[PDB]
Amino acid sequence: RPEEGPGGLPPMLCPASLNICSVVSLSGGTKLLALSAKGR
Amino acid sequence: HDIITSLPEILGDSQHADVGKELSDLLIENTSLTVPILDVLSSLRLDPNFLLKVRQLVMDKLSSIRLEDLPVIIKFILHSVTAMDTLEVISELREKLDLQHCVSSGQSCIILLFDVIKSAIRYEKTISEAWIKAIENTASVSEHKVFDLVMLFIIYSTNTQTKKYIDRVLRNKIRSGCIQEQLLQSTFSVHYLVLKDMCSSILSLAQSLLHSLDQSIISFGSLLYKYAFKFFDTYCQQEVVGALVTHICSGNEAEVDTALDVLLELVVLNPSAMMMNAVFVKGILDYLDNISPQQIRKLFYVLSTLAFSKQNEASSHIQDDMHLVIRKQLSSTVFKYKLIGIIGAVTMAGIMAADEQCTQVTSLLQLVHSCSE
Amino acid sequence: MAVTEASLLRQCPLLLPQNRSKTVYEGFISAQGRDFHLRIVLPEDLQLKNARLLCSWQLRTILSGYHRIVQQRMQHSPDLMSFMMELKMLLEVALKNRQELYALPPPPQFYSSLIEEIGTLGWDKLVYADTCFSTIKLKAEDASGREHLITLKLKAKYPAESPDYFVDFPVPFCASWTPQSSLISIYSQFLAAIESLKAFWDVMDEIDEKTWVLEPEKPPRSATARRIALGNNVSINIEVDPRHPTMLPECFFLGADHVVKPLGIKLSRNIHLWDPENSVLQNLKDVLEIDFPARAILEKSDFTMDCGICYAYQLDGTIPDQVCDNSQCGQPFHQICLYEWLRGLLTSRQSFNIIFGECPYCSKPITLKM
Amino acid sequence: AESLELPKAIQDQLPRLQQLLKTLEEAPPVELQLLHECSPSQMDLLCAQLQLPQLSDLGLLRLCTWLLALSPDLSLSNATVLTRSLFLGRILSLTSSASRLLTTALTSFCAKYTYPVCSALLDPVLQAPGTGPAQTELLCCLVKMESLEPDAQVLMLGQILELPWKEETFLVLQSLLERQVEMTPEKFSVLMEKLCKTTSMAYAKLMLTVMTKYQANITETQRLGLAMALEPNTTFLRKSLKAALKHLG
Amino acid sequence: LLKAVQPLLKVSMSMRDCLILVLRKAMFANQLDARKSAVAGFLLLLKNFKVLYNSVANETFCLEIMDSLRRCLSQQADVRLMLYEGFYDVLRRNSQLANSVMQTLLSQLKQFYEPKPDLLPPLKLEACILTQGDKISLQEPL
Ligand SMILES: [Zn+2]
Ligand SMILES: [Zn+2]
Repeated sequence: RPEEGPGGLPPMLCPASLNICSVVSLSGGTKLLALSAKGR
Repeated sequence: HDIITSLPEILGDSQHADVGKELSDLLIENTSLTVPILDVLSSLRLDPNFLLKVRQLVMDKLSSIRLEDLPVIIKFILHSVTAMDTLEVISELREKLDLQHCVSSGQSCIILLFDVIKSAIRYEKTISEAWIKAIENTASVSEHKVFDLVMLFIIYSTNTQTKKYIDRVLRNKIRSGCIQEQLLQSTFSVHYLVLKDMCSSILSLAQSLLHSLDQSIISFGSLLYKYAFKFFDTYCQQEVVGALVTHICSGNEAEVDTALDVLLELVVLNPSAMMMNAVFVKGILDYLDNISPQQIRKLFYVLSTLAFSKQNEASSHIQDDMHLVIRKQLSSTVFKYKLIGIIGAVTMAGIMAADEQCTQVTSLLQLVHSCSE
Repeated sequence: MAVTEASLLRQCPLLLPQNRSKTVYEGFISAQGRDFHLRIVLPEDLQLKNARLLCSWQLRTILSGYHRIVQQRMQHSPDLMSFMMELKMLLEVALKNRQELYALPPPPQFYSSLIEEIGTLGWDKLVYADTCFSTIKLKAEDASGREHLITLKLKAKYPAESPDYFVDFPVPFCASWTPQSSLISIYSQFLAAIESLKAFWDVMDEIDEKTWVLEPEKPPRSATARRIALGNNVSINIEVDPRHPTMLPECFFLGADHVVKPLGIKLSRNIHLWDPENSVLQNLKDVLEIDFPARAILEKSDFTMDCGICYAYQLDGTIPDQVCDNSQCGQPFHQICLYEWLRGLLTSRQSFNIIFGECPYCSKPITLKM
Repeated sequence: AESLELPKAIQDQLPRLQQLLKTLEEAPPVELQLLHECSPSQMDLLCAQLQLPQLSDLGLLRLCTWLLALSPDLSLSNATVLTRSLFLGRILSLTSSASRLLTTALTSFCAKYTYPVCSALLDPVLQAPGTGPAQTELLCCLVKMESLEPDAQVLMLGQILELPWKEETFLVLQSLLERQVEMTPEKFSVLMEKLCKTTSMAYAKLMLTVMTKYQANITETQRLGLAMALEPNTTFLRKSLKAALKHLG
Repeated sequence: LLKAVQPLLKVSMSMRDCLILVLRKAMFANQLDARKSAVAGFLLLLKNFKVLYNSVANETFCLEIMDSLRRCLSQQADVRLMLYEGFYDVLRRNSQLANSVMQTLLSQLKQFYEPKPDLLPPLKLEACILTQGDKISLQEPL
């Protein structure tokens, strides 16, 4: 933004990723590593 | 609201009284429709007798009107005065109004009110003289309300034939133990927005109050000067200090002392504001022929306490001039001067010590010691 | 009812006593169309100093903070019926504070009717709609060919209550909302207000076109004030009435007292020649009998236009406006800088709202009116 | 006679409360926080010993001002006791319109404690015998407060419906119905039922308002009920009522 | 006064519409001088200005003034007299209301003029003069 009244949320138009994890760059955007449910 | 105001074009010159009656019957019924009714009824054709009844009929319900309208009603009340009824209606009004209940919302409407009064008394003389009698004649009750001061001030501010009369009344009031702090306190705390406009009058008063005896009078004048300097603007502040300077210098003992106490009050209250008008305060020192050593002690206290504010070493001017006058008094055979120089110097020294300061104090005191030896 | 046998039913219908001895009550409590789980175990007797009260976790999160009051109220409150009434009131207060938290829009009535109505307007109109679909913004065109926006904010219930209308233009916009009315109705009202105020736009556009407008830089549509620059280092500021734009505006002159005087004199003597059929500029030109510069060079003409004390432009909204009454200095200042300066100096003396002093640069008599 | 005891702390702090209250007639004190210590019965005993009904109007407003500043809200029942003690006697004593200070005090207090004030004062004043314009003007002002939220307006409507219906009830009901307050069909049905059961203009105005602003809710039975209650010709504005009725058909 | 202050009323329209309330109300006030001066001011408004905002409401607002004056045409001698002397000056500026004036005159004239030839007193001079118990005064200076 006390914190949040309603939960507003957009998609990122990526597919069903299970097991997300984030490495925070701050260099130059944020870069995550996913494993797609199809096994990619 | 619409149809009522349209009434007088419609009706002929015959069936008025019963409408007036019926409308008066509505008026006791409903307070919301005071203004438009009164508007209409001033416009229709009525017997004088009915008017007077409606006057009393509105005035009993005067507390009840929601604030916004209260102004316009009094307009009515105060166009609708003869020479002869003046004092009863005025006394009633003076009684019935409050200024206590009402209070941007409250203040604006009050300001308009006082405008309306100002207008009224400007444009018709008799209201003024009667009105003061309606405070003077109600000397009895200690319980006088915010209103009475404000109104006396106002009338002093306007038509000036009355000033002497107001002054006499205000003295008789003060000695009599009516008029006192807590009144003036609440006066200047609540109605500043009114009074700010009318500084000049306050001081043309305050000068007249101190010149007399009777410490309660003089203390009242003190409170005038204090709040005057506290709550108004710069120009007023300047006029305050200038007046105080005048009081000191020209002076007699009581007046002087009080004035000095006031000076102390002004500096301890708001030194920052006092600092830029320190200049006129300094020029007193050109006049010391009149002042007694006690007074001198307070005087140097004030001046030095003002001087060693840390930011106005730019104007260390006063410091140098005080060093000068110290030097000249100490350098005298006459004990009458010797004591003055001594006291001034020591007192100054105490003030600056809240190491150039140390050099000053040492040189000062060593010189004083040598002279007094 | 009076007695706590039927009154309790009527005031808390969904608390059903489980046990024969009315000692275990269980069920729901109602508040603003929402039923909350609740279980209220009493002792063997009817005393609330000690009683059990368990909740749904929903109720705990909603009774966050007020934990102290209910514990307190259990001890202070005489009866169970009254305890329930009082508890309901507090839960009402708590949800009324958390309306940022519990807000929803119905899918049936709402989304469809809104899509119908925006189609009813026309899709040339709509410019912006928020992902929560609360805010929308619409566009309209003047006959003069100017774009004016209107923001609407919509609740869960659009057609029931008024939607929050935000509009730029400077007169207060009044929208007669009915439950029968819709966006087209208020839109027609919006165009009507536009076409009424049409003259004001036309006036302000002619000024912003043919003059060096100064300090509403990139003015909004709300803005009624226009500080026009004219000649050099002197300006006229102008306030205009929206209802009567062509009518004379309140105007006066900043700059050099020796330079300003012939403008005020000439205005005063010729002001009767003002005529409200022409434009503001076309009237001013033959009234003040002078021309304006049209962008002489408005970013840098040839003057260090900074304060010459603070050496900045834009101190806290304020512009360099107070100048010297001298041909050789002509140095602008700010009100604040020049005030603080003159209030220091020993030479300066203050009348009522005026201070007289020496210009910092040239040491010539300069006046400041607060 | 009930032999109720004030709380130990209350009996002990009673002169402390009385001094400050006396001072008030010439930021809330810590003394007011003790009000949360009282049961409603204890509140009843305490208010009487404090002589809250004897404060001047100015003192009353100041005290109300203090109560609105009081940390957490008063429970419903204690607030009810305070409301009745403060205003009931004053309202019943009114002959001329309530003073500006009185109206302001009452309306300013109402805004926070809407349900307790309305339920405590609404019923006994209207049910008091010889109730007149001086009383009804305040009730009209109450129902007109912008701060009377729609749901609070609904509650007030529910409370008014339980009173016996006379001209004074018609005036206050009309004033409240003027704000276009929503109603469930069940509550609307109750309103219409009481409505349909006549010689006064006030009743006519009430009937006309319901017939005009809530037309969307009016069933055929309700329309006929309105028609029957309007039948006599003594009522004012018969023709306009007839027109509205025909418009509902 | 009003003539003196008039260049204000030329410029500033809020002043005009604030004055109009006072004039209209003083029109009915019970004092006699009230209407005389209210009349005067009305004439000063129509004399010096066309517009008193679309130039359709200008005309209708002028007509509203003139309609109130039409009532004033039925009063005592002074009011009518003042109206008359005013009407020339209103014409000599404000030609646009010519017609609305002149019919207004002729009507009132045609009350006291008889349109048949071969009736030798073509004016009813008694009808001009009202008598209320031996007090006898002119109304309508022909
Ligand atoms: Zn600057
Ligand atoms: Zn210079």
